[PDB]
Amino acid sequence: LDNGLARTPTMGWLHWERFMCNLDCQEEPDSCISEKLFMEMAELMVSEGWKDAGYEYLCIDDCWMAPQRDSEGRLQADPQRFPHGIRQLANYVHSKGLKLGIYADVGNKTCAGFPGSFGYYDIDAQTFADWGVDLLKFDGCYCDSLENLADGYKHMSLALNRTGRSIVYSCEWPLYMWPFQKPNYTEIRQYCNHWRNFADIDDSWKSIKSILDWTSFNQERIVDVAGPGGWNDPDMLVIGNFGLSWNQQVTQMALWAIMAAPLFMSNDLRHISPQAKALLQDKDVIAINQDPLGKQGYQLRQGDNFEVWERPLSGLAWAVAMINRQEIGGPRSYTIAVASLGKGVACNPACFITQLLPVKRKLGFYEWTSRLRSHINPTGTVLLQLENTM
Amino acid sequence: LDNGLARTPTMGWLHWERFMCNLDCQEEPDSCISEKLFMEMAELMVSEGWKDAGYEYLCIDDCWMAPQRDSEGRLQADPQRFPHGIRQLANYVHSKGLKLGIYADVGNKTCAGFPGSFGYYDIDAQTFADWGVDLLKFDGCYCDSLENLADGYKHMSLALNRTGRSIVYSCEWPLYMWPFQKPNYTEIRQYCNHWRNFADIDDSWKSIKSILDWTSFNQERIVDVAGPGGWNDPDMLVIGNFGLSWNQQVTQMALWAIMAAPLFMSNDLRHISPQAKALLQDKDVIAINQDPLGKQGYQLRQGDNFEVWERPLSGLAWAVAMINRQEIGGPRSYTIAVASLGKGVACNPACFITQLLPVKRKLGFYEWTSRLRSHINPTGTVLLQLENTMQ
Ligand SMILES: *[C@@H]1O[C@H](CO[C@@H]2O[C@@H](C)[C@@H](O)[C@@H](O)[C@@H]2O)[C@@H](O[C@@H]2O[C@H](CO)[C@@H](O[C@@H]3O[C@H](CO[C@H]4O[C@H](CO)[C@@H](O)[C@H](O)[C@@H]4O)[C@@H](O)[C@H](O[C@H]4O[C@H](CO)[C@@H](O)[C@H](O)[C@@H]4O)[C@@H]3O)[C@H](O)[C@H]2NC(C)=O)[C@H](O)[C@H]1NC(C)=O
Ligand SMILES: *[C@@H]1O[C@H](CO)[C@@H](O[C@@H]2O[C@H](CO)[C@@H](O[C@@H]3O[C@H](CO[C@H]4O[C@H](CO)[C@@H](O)[C@H](O)[C@@H]4O)[C@@H](O)[C@H](O[C@H]4O[C@H](CO)[C@@H](O)[C@H](O)[C@@H]4O)[C@@H]3O)[C@H](O)[C@H]2NC(C)=O)[C@H](O)[C@H]1NC(C)=O
Ligand SMILES: *[C@@H]1O[C@H](CO)[C@@H](O[C@@H]2O[C@H](CO)[C@@H](O[C@@H]3O[C@H](CO)[C@@H](O)[C@H](O[C@H]4O[C@H](CO)[C@@H](O)[C@H](O)[C@@H]4O)[C@@H]3O)[C@H](O)[C@H]2NC(C)=O)[C@H](O)[C@H]1NC(C)=O
Ligand SMILES: *[C@@H]1O[C@H](CO)[C@@H](O[C@@H]2O[C@H](CO)[C@@H](O)[C@H](O)[C@H]2NC(C)=O)[C@H](O)[C@H]1NC(C)=O
Ligand SMILES: *[C@@H]1O[C@H](CO)[C@@H](O[C@@H]2O[C@H](CO)[C@@H](O)[C@H](O)[C@H]2NC(C)=O)[C@H](O)[C@H]1NC(C)=O
Ligand SMILES: *[C@@H]1O[C@H](CO)[C@@H](O)[C@H](O)[C@H]1NC(C)=O
Repeated sequence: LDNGLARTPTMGWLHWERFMCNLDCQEEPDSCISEKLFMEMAELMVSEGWKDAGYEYLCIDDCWMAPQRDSEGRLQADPQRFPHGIRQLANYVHSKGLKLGIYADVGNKTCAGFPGSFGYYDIDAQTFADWGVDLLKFDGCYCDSLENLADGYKHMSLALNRTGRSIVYSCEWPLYMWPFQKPNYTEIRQYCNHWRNFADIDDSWKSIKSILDWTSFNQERIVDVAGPGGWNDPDMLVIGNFGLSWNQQVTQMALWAIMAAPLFMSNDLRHISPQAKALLQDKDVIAINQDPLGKQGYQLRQGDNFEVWERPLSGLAWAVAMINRQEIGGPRSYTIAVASLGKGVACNPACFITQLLPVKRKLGFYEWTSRLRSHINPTGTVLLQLENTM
Repeated sequence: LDNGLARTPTMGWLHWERFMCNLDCQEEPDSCISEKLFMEMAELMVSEGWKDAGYEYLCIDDCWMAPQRDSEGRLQADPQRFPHGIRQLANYVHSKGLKLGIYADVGNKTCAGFPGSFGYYDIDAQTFADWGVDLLKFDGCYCDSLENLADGYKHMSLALNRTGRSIVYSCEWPLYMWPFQKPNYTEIRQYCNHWRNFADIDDSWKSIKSILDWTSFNQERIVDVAGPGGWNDPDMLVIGNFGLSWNQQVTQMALWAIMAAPLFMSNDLRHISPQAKALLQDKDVIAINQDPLGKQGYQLRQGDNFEVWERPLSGLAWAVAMINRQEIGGPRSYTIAVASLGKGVACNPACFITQLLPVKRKLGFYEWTSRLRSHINPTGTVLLQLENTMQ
C-alpha cells in the first residue's frame, strides 16, 4: 500500500500473544485488557527507551470493543474496561510520542465474537480516523466467501485513505485465502502495508520453527513482492516471554531481521528480563531489519540440520543468518564458501564480516576465495553483516 | 537390585545428550570424547561444588572403547582418545572424591557399533571391577530375541555382584521389551538399581513434554515398583544446555524431583549459566528428590491445560508440582482444595506450604479447610513443600 507509510518495516507492540483476550478484571486486573493496561505499557515504552530503539506503535488487538454499536451505529470501546474511550487514549499515547493502533475485522464478528465491520467499513474508517488512530489491524474472521472477504479488504483500504488520516493498514488477507487459492500478492500489495501469511504464534520453539519452515518453503511467491509500503508479517515477537530459550529468542530476532518483518512485541514490558530487553533493543540488528532498501532476505542453504539465510542490505552489504536446527547435542560448526554467499557479490573480492549475534564480534577481512567457519548453538542462530571493500 | 546401593536416587553426570558420540578431535576437540574431557569435568564437579550439592557420579556413555578386544580378549579404551587406559582415569576421578561410571552393552555391539559383551559378561565384569569402576550403564542394542536380552541383563547383573566390587547397575532393559510384552518390572527390580523406560531425550521442550506424558499415562505399572535399590529413570537432565527456556528448565528439575528420578546432568559444566547452576544445585529441591523414603510421586490432576503432581516425602510432608501446559498467553492462575491434596493427610489440621520453585518463598499456614492459589508461567511449574503441624 503506497501511502508513504512503512517505508521500513513497522515497529511496535501488540497485546495479543502475551495477553490474549483477558476480561476477568475482578481476579486478574493486571492481565485484564483495559485502557489502564495500555496506559501503563505506553509510559514504559518511553521509560526504558523502547521508543528510542525503534518501537513506536502501541497497538490494541481483539477484545477492546463493547458488545454492540451505539445509537448512531458506530463501534464503541467497552464501557467498563475503556471508560474514557479511544480518542482520549490515542491522545495520551500521542502526548507521549507514540502512535495508537487498533483491531478491527472484515466479517460479521471479530475472532473474539465482538461486532464485525461488514457494511460499516466506511462508518468505521471515519470513526477510527476521527478517534485519532494511526494503524488498523484488519482481521478476517467470519465471512461467507472470498467475495465478501477480498472485497472487504480492498474496500476498507480505500475507506481509510479517504478519511484523510494517515493509517498503517495491516491485513490478514492472505492467511485466509489459504487454502482455496494462492493469493495474488501483487494485488494485496496494492491495498496493504503488510499482511499475515501463516497461522498465529505460540510462545514456543515449535511455533517459530514452523513459521520459518513455511515461509522458507514459499519465498517463491512472497519473498518477492516484499518492499517499502508492504511487507510479509510472520507475527509478533514473542521474545521476553517464557516459551523460548536464549539461543531460541536470538533466532527469532535475528531471523525477523532477515525477513524485513514488522517488529511487533507481545510481552509484558513491566516485568521483562534485562538480557531480553538488550536483544530487542540491539541497535545493530534493528538497523538491519530497518534497512532503508527494503529487500526481504530468504533461505539460501538447507541440509545437514543447518539453514543459511541472507538478506541484501544497502551499499553492497549483506546480512547472513546461520540457524542450527539440531535439537540435541552440542554447538556444531558450519563452514561455507564466502564467495558463493552474497550472490557472488559481497566478498567479491573484499568482505568485512562482523558477527552481530549472539555477540557482535569483529571477524577479519574475507577474500573471494576465503572460507567462513562458525560454531552454532542448538536451535540457535548466528547473525553476520558482510561489507564490501568497494 | 538390593545391593545396598542407590538407597536414594543416584546423582551424577553423563556425557550423552551434551556430547553424544563425538570423535573429530581434529576440528572439534572440546566436544571430542577423550580422557582429557572427563578429567576436566571431574575437576569442576569439585570446583563449583557439584559434589557438595549431591552429584557424585561421573559416568562415561557410549563411544569410550577401542574397535575390538585385546589379545587376552578384554575390552580396551580407545588408544588415541584414552591413552592411559581407564584405571588411571578412575584413579584421578577417585582422587577428586568422585566415582567413575562406564558404558557397556548386552548385545554384539553398542548402539555405537563398538564391541558388545555377548558371551563376555563375566570377563567384562571382572575387567570393570578390576579397572575400579563404580557404575555400569548397560545398554541394549543388537540382540536376537528377548531370550538373549533378558538373560544378558540378568546375567551381567550376577557377574558384577560376583566380582565383589560394589557397582551401581543401570539397565535400559524395559525400554527394549516393548514392543513385545510389558516388562516384569518386579523382576527387573531384582537385577537393577534403576532402569530406562521411555526413549532418549533431546535438548527440547517437546522431548520433555512427551517423557512426562508417557510416564504420566503409565504410573500404574511403574510408579509402584519404585523405591530404594531400584528407580525409574526418565533420562539425563538437559538443564544447562540451550533447548529449554527458564520456566521450562525448572519444570524438568521440579518434576524429576517428583518422580524420584536419578539425577544425571548432561551439559558442559564449563560454560554453564549461573542462573542454571543455581537451579541444579538447589539444596531444597535436591533434598526432595533425595528423600530417604523413596516413594515416587505421580500425576494427580489433569484437564484445562493444567497438571498437578505430588510426591509424599518423609515426616508427613509432601511436595506438589503445578505445571501449566498452555503453550501461549500469559501466566495463568490455578487454585485448589488444600485438603484434597496430600491424599487428605498433609493439611490436617495445619499445613505450612513454602514455594520452593521458581522462587523459594514462604507462604503462611494452611488449614484443612483453606484454599491455595498460585499463578503459573506457560510451560512452567510451581514446586511447593507442605509440612504438617498444628499452629
Ligand atoms: C551375535 O551375532 C551372532 C551371529 O548372528 C548373525 O547371523 C549369523 C548367521 C552371521 O551372519 C553373523 O555374522 C550374524 O551376526 C549370533 O550367533 C548366533 O546365535 C544363534 C543363537 O544361539 C545361533 O542360531 C542357532 O543356530 C543353530 C545351529 O547351530 C547352533 O547350535 C549349536 C548347538 O547348540 C551350537 O553349537 C552352534 O554354535 C550354533 O549356535 C540352529 O539350530 C538354531 O535354529 C533353529 O532353527 C533352524 C532354522 O529353522 C533349524 O535348522 C535348527 O535345527 C534350530 O531348531 C539357531 O538359529 C547362530 O548359529 C549363531 N551364529 C553363529 C555364527 O554362531 C548371536 O546370537 C548374536 N547375539 C546377539 C545378542 O544378537
Ligand atoms: C492515498 O493514496 C495516494 C496514492 O498512493 C497517496 O499518495 C501518495 O502520497 C505520498 C505522501 O508522501 C507520496 O509520497 C512521496 O513519494 C515520493 C516518491 O518517492 C518514492 O520513490 C523514490 C524513488 O524510487 C524513493 O526514493 C522514495 O523513497 C519513495 O519511495 C517521495 O519522494 C516522497 O518523499 C518522502 O521522503 C522524503 C525523504 O525523507 C521526504 O523529503 C518527503 O517529505 C517524504 O516524506 C514521499 O514519500 C506518494 O508519492 C503518493 N503516491 C502517489 C501514487 O501519488 C496518498 O498519500 C494516500 N492518502 C493518505 C491519506 O494516505
Ligand atoms: C550381592 O548380593 C547380596 C544379596 O543380594 C548383597 O547382600 C546384601 O547387602 C545389603 C547391604 O547392606 C544388605 O542390606 C542391608 O541389610 C542390613 C541387615 O540385613 C541392614 O541393616 C542394611 O541397612 C542398614 O545397615 C546398613 C549396613 O551397615 C547401613 O549402611 C544402612 O545405613 C542401614 O542402617 C541393609 O538393609 C542385604 O541384607 C544383603 N543381602 C543378603 C542376602 O545378605 C551383597 O551386598 C552383594 N554383593 C556385592 C559385592 O555387591
Ligand atoms: C494480480 O493483480 C494485478 C493487478 O491488476 C495484475 O496486474 C495487472 O494486470 C493487468 C492485465 O489485466 C495489467 O493491465 C495491469 O497493468 C497490471 N497491473 C500491474 C500493477 O502490473 C496481475 O496480473 C494479477 N496477477 C495474476 C497472477 O493474475
Ligand atoms: C515376575 O517375577 C516374579 C519373581 O521373579 C514372579 O513372582 C513369583 O511368583 C511365585 C508364584 O508362587 C512365587 O512363589 C515367588 O515367590 C515369586 N517371586 C518373587 C521374587 O516374588 C511373578 O509371577 C512374575 N510376574 C509375572 C506377571 O509373571
Ligand atoms: C453475515 O451473516 C448474514 C446472516 O446469515 C449473511 O447473510 C451475510 O452474508 C454475512 N456476511 C458475510 C460477510 O459473511
